[PDB]
Amino acid sequence: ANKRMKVKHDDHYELIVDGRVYYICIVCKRSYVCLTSLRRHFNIHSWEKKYPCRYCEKVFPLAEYRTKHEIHHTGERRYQCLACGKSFINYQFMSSHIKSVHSQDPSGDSKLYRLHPCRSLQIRQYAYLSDRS
DNA sequence: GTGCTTCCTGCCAATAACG
DNA sequence: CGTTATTGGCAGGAAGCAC
Ligand SMILES: [Zn+2]
Ligand SMILES: [Zn+2]
Ligand SMILES: [Zn+2]
Repeated sequence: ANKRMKVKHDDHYELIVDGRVYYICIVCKRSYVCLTSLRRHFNIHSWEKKYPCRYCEKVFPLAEYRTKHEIHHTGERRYQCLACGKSFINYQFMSSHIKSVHSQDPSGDSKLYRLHPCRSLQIRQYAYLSDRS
């Protein structure tokens, strides 16, 4: 067991721009609009927590970067098109497909795709993957 | 330039600590 | 369920690598 603490540290600095408070990493002076985003980033400098793969000996500095890489190892077709029903492994291939085949914008107000949960590997499952209508 | 893969980062929900 | 602190999954393209 360890003694819990509820304190901040000098691992960043604040910079006010156009009224907005930004948070900046001390090492590389990268700016962030959210502290949550900054904390995620600082793990790339500290290497306090490693995120090693299962199928190879590779290590990532972020949990989500590992997960997305492992989705490419397993081949989980998360993104399904709704126009032609075709399934894709990530957003980048899906967007390219919808543009080249259907000549439509998935970031528009049509919504021509649906996201299915990942079952090939273990992750937290948001209630919008479970069932939405 | 075309094609494959990983990185960036605000946004949002989930986890943990304390009541 | 209400605050404080961090994890870490999502959208969507830019950047890097291969040709
Ligand atoms: Zn930094
Ligand atoms: Zn791997
Ligand atoms: Zn389609």
